[PDB]
Amino acid sequence: NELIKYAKELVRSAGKTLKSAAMFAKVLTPNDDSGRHGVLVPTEAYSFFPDMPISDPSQNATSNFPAFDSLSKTHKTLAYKYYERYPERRITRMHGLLNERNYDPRLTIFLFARHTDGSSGYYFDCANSGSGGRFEVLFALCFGEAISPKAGLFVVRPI
DNA sequence: GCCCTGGCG
DNA sequence: CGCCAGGGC
Repeated sequence: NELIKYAKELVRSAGKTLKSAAMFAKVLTPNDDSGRHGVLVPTEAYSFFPDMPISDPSQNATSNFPAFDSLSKTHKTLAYKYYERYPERRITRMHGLLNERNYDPRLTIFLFARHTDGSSGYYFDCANSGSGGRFEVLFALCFGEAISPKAGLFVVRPI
């Protein structure tokens, strides 16, 4: 299974071994980027991310969460933003690869894994369609070979 | 780098 | 909702 091999490889790159995992993968829309606009989180994907209490829906809120950045192979802190005026939620502080706009389509993959040692954690990977890019291979693993990539398209599902 | 807030169909 | 947009520091 090419998706399971990928997920296991991503966890092992952080020095853990995968017990189980969930994935949220999103083909970005042109407005999305690393954080000036962030990656907009579809409502159906809120439950994939950590609980962020919104104590007052009339006020902005913000949470951090740790995530292993696959491109840099280092642990990072992402920001999970609630902006009340829309209302909507964004991820920001992602890898700067996402800022380059001339190589669409772009993909983000988030993986939440339970580890065999009883720990758990988030993982992030991303890609575009430029020369040497990884969009096609990653899109095929997350979504299959039969469906068309489409800006905004996303999947949330167990591994 | 990441903040925040204007807007649209 | 899903998405477009842009100035501040």
